[PDB]
Amino acid sequence: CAVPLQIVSPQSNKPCMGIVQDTLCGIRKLTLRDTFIELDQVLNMLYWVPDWDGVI
Amino acid sequence: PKDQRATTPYMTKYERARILGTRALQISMNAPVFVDLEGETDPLRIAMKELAEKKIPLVIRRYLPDGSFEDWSVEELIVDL
Amino acid sequence: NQEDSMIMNQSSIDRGLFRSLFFRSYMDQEKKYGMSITETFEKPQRENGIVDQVLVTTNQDGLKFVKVRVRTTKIPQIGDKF
Amino acid sequence: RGNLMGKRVDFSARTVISGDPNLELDQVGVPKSIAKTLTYPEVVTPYNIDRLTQLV
Amino acid sequence: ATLKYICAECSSKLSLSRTDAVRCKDCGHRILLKARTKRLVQFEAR
Amino acid sequence: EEGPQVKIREASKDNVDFILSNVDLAMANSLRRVMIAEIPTLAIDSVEVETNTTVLADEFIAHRLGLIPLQSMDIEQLEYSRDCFCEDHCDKCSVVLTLQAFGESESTTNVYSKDLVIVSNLMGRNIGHPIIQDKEGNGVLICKLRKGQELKLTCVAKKGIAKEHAKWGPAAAIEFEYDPWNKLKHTDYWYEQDSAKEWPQSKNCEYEDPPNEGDPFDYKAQADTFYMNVESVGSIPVDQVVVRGIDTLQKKVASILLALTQM
Amino acid sequence: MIVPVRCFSCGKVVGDKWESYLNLLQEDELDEGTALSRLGLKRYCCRRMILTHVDLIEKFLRYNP
Amino acid sequence: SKLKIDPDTKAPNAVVITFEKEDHTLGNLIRAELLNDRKVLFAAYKVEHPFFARFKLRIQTTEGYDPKDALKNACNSIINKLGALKTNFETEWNLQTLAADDAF
Ligand SMILES: [Zn+2]
Ligand SMILES: [Zn+2]
Ligand SMILES: [Zn+2]
Repeated sequence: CAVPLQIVSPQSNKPCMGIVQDTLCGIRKLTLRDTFIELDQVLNMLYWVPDWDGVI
Repeated sequence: PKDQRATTPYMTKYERARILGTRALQISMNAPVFVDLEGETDPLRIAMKELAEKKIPLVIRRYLPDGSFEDWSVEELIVDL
Repeated sequence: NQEDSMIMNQSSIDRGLFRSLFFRSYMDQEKKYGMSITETFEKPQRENGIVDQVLVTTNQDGLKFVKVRVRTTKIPQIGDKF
Repeated sequence: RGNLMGKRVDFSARTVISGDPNLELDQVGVPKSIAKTLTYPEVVTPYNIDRLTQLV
Repeated sequence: ATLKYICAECSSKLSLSRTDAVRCKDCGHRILLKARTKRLVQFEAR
Repeated sequence: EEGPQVKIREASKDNVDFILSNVDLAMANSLRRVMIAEIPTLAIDSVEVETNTTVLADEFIAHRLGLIPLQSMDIEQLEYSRDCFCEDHCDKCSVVLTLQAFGESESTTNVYSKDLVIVSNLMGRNIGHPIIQDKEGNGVLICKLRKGQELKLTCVAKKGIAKEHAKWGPAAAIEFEYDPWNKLKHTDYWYEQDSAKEWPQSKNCEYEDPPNEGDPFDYKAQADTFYMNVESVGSIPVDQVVVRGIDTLQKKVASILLALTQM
Repeated sequence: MIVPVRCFSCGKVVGDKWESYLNLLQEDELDEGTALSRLGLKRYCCRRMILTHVDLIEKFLRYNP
Repeated sequence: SKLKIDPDTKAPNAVVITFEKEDHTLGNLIRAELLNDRKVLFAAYKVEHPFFARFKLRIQTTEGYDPKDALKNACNSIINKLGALKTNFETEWNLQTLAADDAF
């Protein structure tokens, strides 16, 4: 019953979970072609990634 | 009927769960420890490590529709889950 | 505020926003008929709020009755509906 | 149907839910009052008596 | 007896006890209003 | 000095409007946050009720009394109750006043702040006085009373910080604005046809030369200039508010430095 | 009930303009906007706190007790 | 107990500092100050969870330059900037108040 073990539900061969609500909207703007991030901003964002390896 | 057992040689997810839980129960009951204690105060993690090293002394009796059964040692089985 | 949930200015709450009194009333009867039935509430020997009003009266039958109204202060909490 | 196929149980809690982006999928925030109400009869063993001793 | 009651429909006090019925001596009503406790009440303004 | 430069545009008793330059963004934002949050001041905290024959409920009156502004010049001369070694409260750490009245005439009586009476010893410290900005000096309207009523109570006020709770809020509004012309392109103005006409000009826009369409984007520019306007609640003079906020921020930084030295 | 002591968002005190506000409404027969402007309520976040208030205590006090 | 300092393991000359009862107000100030030091290789912060005033700051610097010393220098710079700000603002307030003595 652990969450990850049901990421892919055998109901329709589709992962039931996904990104929804604001998080989904944010992705489109972020990865958009017209998006650019300034240095100061990046360092803060990088530190949010818990699995960041420490490489710029 | 240990010869020509028609069941798979791999170990089942349900079997994984029950074996792990039972071994954890024994660990909690001051049962014999079979590997080194590496700070894993969690008994369930101890059982996980034991299964990783095939140090669990248990055998499973799988049943068939007709009531017949096969006995498989945990060290025989293949763990890929 | 991902789903329908909401962010509310905390300091605004502290300044009075959506503060609410909440009065509740308890009633009890001293006892049943006087036909050899006895009971009362004279401090016998051995939710959250304050006492606002205590009202004591009697029914048309002469049995004493008591009504207690207590009140409290709701302060908006996370999870409430709006 | 009312007592066997289902039944009132214990060691349970019910309340309202909410969102938390800062929380891992496999995680869930539990109200402190509930954590002080539900329990678990953990068994005393050499590897946990110290922590159990403090908890008691 | 004890200042336990106040005569609803009038500022007057009744201060009655057991076996004193509930009639208001000046109003005749059956309505008693418990005399407010003389102890002080603490609130944290917030 | 070589540090941040200041140029006040307007100055009154209620609000101060000025321009801060030669400073980064983080520092200005920190000044705003601090002036809002960590400005130690005085406020009614404990309310004890003797009698209340009024319409309103006790807790209601206590809550309202919590938010009446109070004089706090010498608040620094006052000590927090959480640190004062006295039980419950003491003059060295708290201010005691009372509120007594009762209906006298058939017309309503408006119980105001000016009816609050200072009791405890102020030791001459300019603190505890209710603040009245009213033209008639009547002060805030605590409550109302009918003829056959009575209200008496005792209030104790302690030094506290708005961060802990709003009632200690010393500063109401902080207008804060920079790069009104949007030279830095920190914003993408939403528009139907053209932002140049669909967006109004900020009053501060007249304090810089309007940007030239023919110049390329200055990608090296810093958000240098800043325009701020602080409206005090009257509890403290506005300049004193700015000074206290600056001091509190510097003191937090100094505390971090002291903790580093102890480390 | 009665005038709240402080504006919920601004924090600007408003529990002192009630009397002069009613005066300007009746004594000077001005509109709400002009009166509020005279009081210095230059933000709608604070103008609201008076403009929308409903004074009930006047009616509670009608009761004799 | 208010502060905790520990060494990072994913890179050298990198440290992680936990500040208790602290938040953006000073954290972003400190980060902005840090990123103006040439010897600093990396500097950022985050807030783990709004419910707690726990502030996490990671900083990596060049060899032979202790990140703790860089933090000390940043603090000193911030203190001096605040002092200069206060002095200038006090003088400006006096000069403008000379006019405000008549207009309050
Ligand atoms: Zn009566
Ligand atoms: Zn004291
Ligand atoms: Zn407002």
